[PDB]
Amino acid sequence: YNVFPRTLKWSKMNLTYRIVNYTPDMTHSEVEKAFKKAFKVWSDVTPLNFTRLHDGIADIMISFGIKEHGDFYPFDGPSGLLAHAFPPGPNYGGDAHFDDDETWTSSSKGYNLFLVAAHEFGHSLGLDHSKDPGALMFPIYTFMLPDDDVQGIQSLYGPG
Amino acid sequence: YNVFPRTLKWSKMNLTYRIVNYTPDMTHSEVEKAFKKAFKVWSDVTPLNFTRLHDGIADIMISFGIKEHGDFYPFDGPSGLLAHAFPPGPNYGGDAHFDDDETWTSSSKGYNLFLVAAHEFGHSLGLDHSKDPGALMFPIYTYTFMLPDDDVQGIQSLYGPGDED
Ligand SMILES: CNC(=O)[C@@H](NC(=O)c1ccc(-c2ccc(NC(=O)c3cc4ccccc4o3)cc2)o1)C1CCCCC1
Ligand SMILES: [Ca+2]
Ligand SMILES: [Ca+2]
Ligand SMILES: [Ca+2]
Ligand SMILES: [Ca+2]
Ligand SMILES: [Ca+2]
Ligand SMILES: [Ca+2]
Ligand SMILES: [Zn+2]
Ligand SMILES: [Zn+2]
Ligand SMILES: [Zn+2]
Ligand SMILES: [Zn+2]
Repeated sequence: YNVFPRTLKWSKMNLTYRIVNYTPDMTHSEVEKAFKKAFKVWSDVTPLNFTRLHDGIADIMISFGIKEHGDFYPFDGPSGLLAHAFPPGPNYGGDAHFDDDETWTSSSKGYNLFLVAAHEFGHSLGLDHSKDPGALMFPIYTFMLPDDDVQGIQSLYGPG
Repeated sequence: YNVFPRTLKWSKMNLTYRIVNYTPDMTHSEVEKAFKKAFKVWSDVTPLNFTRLHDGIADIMISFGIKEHGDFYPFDGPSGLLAHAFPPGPNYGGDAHFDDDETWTSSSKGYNLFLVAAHEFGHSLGLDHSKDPGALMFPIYTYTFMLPDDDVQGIQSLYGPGDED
């Protein structure tokens, strides 16, 4: 028999990401900085490293989109699903999509992009949802990575 | 804190299924009996329970369709691909699609909906294809039922035996 193995985690410690498109809600600069920040969250506590490609195929393809945007996990206008990301793996694995019918903001007026991104980037790293309300990976939107997550990611990749 | 499951599988033992529409070939009753039986193949050897919803959103949506029907895998007219289903996961995860350009039957002539369904639902639960030419999860259709042991050992690695009697 065969089942569908899951890529529990990335093989390599060096990962590439590409920001394909941009929300109208923040400067390009602010966006790039929000993601660099969201990757630092997990690079700080693991051997993991993130470098950004400007073209071509990357391990973590980041995009913004609305409704149906090419994977049949369609978004839903404003409110509700803020974003989503695929677990570690080839092809689609690791990719992060952000519902561009939400208002992304580099602060509090809307959903802070960096916060949501850092959350999503755990899903890209193999992290599942947490039930600890203090955990970044808690499903509900609300910087120091909480021990709950530090333990979760380290359990996979180890410390730095 | 939580980490992703080693393999694709359902997080809960209680799963829901909905027959979204029906094929013209067989009656509503034949279609529901074939699917109920198809599900029982798998619940009989695991702790899984399958409940049917008449409307709404189930873990496993079942529908019949032709050519392009709402995903990346269009059907192709008669013969060729008979059907397919997606592995466990959100949205269309676990959903099974049957090509309505085929002839579906509860007998031998045509394609036996029960047998194809049994195989497809295997997919819905996280089984891929076997290499054993006598495994239910063998990719190629053959008419004949006792669930082969490669399939049993396959599903139990995923969800355990349930009650072993
Ligand atoms: C005509 N077109 C096809 O067949 C294409 N098939 C499909 O799309 C497809 C979907 C599901 C099946 C299928 C295959 C085997 C069985 N189980 C059994 O037939 C079975 C019955 C049985 C009874 C006792 C023990 C073991 C058993 O196994 C049940 C269903 O086939 C396929 C062809 C091959 C390449 C890809 C495209
Ligand atoms: Ca939304
Ligand atoms: Ca990718
Ligand atoms: Ca907007
Ligand atoms: Ca066909
Ligand atoms: Ca589904
Ligand atoms: Ca038909
Ligand atoms: Zn998407
Ligand atoms: Zn999440
Ligand atoms: Zn389909
Ligand atoms: Zn198959």
